[PDB]
Amino acid sequence: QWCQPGYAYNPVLGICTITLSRIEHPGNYDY
Repeated sequence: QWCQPGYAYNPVLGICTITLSRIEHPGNYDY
């Protein structure tokens, strides 16, 4: 299941969903 940036495959829903990292995680995507 290919997922787009800021999203992550969701084997519980059937598609990709926004990851919590997108919310507030400067360290995750500090760049």
